[PDB]
Amino acid sequence: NLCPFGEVFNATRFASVYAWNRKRISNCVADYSFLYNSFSTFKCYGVSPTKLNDLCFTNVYADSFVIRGDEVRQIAPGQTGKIADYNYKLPDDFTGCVIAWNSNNLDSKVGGNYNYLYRLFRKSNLKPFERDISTEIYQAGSTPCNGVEGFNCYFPLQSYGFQPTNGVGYQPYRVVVLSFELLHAPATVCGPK
Amino acid sequence: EVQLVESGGGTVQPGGSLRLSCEVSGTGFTINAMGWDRQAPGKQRELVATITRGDRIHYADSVKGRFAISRDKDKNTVYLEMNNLKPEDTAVYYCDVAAFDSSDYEVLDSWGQGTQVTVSS
Amino acid sequence: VQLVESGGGLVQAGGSLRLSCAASGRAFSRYFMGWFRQAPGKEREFVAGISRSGGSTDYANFVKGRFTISRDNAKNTVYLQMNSLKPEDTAVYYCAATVDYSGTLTAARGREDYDDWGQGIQVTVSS
Ligand SMILES: *[C@@H]1O[C@H](CO)[C@@H](O[C@@H]2O[C@H](CO)[C@@H](O)[C@H](O)[C@H]2NC(C)=O)[C@H](O)[C@H]1NC(C)=O
Ligand SMILES: [Cl-]
Ligand SMILES: [Cl-]
Ligand SMILES: [Cl-]
Ligand SMILES: [Cl-]
Ligand SMILES: [Cl-]
Repeated sequence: NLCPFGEVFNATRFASVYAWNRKRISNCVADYSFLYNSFSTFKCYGVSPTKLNDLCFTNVYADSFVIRGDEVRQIAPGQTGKIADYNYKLPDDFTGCVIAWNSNNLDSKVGGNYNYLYRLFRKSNLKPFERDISTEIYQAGSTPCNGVEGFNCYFPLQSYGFQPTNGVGYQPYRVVVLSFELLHAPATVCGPK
Repeated sequence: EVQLVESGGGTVQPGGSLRLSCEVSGTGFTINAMGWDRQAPGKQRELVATITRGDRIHYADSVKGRFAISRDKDKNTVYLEMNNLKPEDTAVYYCDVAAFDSSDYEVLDSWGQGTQVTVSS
Repeated sequence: VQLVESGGGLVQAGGSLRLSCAASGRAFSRYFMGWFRQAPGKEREFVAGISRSGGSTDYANFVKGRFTISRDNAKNTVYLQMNSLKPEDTAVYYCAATVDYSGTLTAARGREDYDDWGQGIQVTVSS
């Protein structure tokens, strides 16, 4: 019956962005009221959020993860940067909403929370909604790395290390990306209407 | 969440040493980090030491040089060697694992149940 | 880019007021524009938003049809017409701008979604 957005937004644990989680939302009635009551980011693309309770979609996805505050702006169509290019990429024609909030109180700890990782290097940009969880050594220079770290040869994931005294641009933010897809197929995820 | 087993802990004389172990069992998940935090009776939870993907070791300042964390070479267990212990090290120590289901990226992170360490004469 | 607000002031409950916010520069048709309010003892909160062409508007739940956001790109100005004002609406009102890089931004409500702010104008609705 009611779509389980609470399992996504109020999950006690969130994914590392390089291993970002997707929840598919389907065969359910979607109450979007919680969006209008809190969030530090709430941007939508191609859809008016106050209309969602009167709209139907064929697929709805909720993608979630943790990044730094000053990276939230990269979660938008058209953006570039290590997160948009190497970790989580939206398509140019994204239709949906990007929601984030400061999670310093849960995701940082004294001495540092290193549990959250991101991909610092990649040979090419991700395609939209691509996920890369590989751990090959990254060749930054002319010399082949032969699988071994060294000058110009780097392990590709890095830990954020969130400390509660970080400046707010470096604190952890939880992000949910809602995709509303209107496809050539019956639109069976509707609001109450 | 992943299933953890902690061992070690208990009472030790000041200046003595203890070894804690934290094993994550089972399959089907990918590990992002394994480490130890601690929480003293009043204070908030803090890092002690953790090992993240790529064998990167991170220590809290209050233990660097006295504690050593290491990864077992044949199973997913990490060890905390605590040397030269002092009364202020008395705390509940928690195994802290971040991991995700390797097929559907469900977040499986877990705190252990906590193990008391008491440093007193 | 500098944003400068005008209008506002004191009004009797049930009355109306218009705020405006004029932007410097030549990039104004690129901007999604928002209005925010900051009332005594609360953080800044979203009121209304408008897409760069004026094709899409967006209102906080407390607007209840009472306010209209509009823009005139040829005067670099966004407006907030506020009707049927309540004392609950007393607050410092801010203008804000964010660049619609993808050309598809239809809402922006977070404090951290905007990079340029107007100076704030006090609006006071008396009982
Ligand atoms: C996540 O949890 C919060 C807290 O329980 C939910 O917010 C509450 O929702 C109820 C009913 O919608 C309201 O009566 C409360 O006033 C809300 N509290 C707060 C602090 O906002 C929220 O709905 C949950 N999120 C989702 C997506 O279900
Ligand atoms: Cl719409
Ligand atoms: Cl590649
Ligand atoms: Cl900062
Ligand atoms: Cl309205
Ligand atoms: Cl216009």
